[PDB]
Amino acid sequence: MIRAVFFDSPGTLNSVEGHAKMHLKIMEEVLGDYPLNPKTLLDEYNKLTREAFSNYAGKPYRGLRDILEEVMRKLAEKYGFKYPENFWEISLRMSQRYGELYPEVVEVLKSLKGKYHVGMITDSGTEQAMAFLDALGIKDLFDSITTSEEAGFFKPHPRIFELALKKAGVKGEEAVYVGDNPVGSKNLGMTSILLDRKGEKREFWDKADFIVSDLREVIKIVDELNGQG
Ligand SMILES: *CC(=O)c1ccccc1
Repeated sequence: MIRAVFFDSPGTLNSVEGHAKMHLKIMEEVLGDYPLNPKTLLDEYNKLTREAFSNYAGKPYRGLRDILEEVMRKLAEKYGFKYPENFWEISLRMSQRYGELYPEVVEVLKSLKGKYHVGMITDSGTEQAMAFLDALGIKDLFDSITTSEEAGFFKPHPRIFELALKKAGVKGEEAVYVGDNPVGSKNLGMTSILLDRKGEKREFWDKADFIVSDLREVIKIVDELNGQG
């Protein structure tokens, strides 16, 4: 039976509303008075980060800060502005100010806790993951927190899922994974629930076992899988 529910963090938990304008403001802070359109810088940054994230999926862990600093070094060299030595801190300030959970998250996590193992699985480094959970006040809502840094590899490499299952003491067939962007979990027998809040991730629909738009649907799926629907 299903004894554990794992959440893809931060994707299933943290709102992305307004993030494009937040990232535009980061680029404005990088540039200052430099005569480059911040939207042009943002678009080029997003191209390079897309490339990097595609490259690193399934590969050994590398720190995000190192990756993003490399991207910014390349862009500063390309466009002629001074490399922002504090780019990471500029970005972190933005994420601290505007981090915000989706409105149903806390009650869903509390509804599952104690009845099922409630786990978090993330590609974030461990320090970043813990700081995220603490900033949003939900660290104690998880029974396990499993990172790419601990496993050694980024999703969708199976090691991170194997480690999460071992921490919980459950088999894959006893677990659900709620995912935001599953390029993985099913290699280990886990049941996959894709969270698609806007009904826009059709490239992931067909491999998912279930698709939901709101995490309150997760409870109802787990109940059904356990014969209590
Ligand atoms: C990217 C960005 O500005 C952000 C990310 C997470 C939380 C808040 C803001």
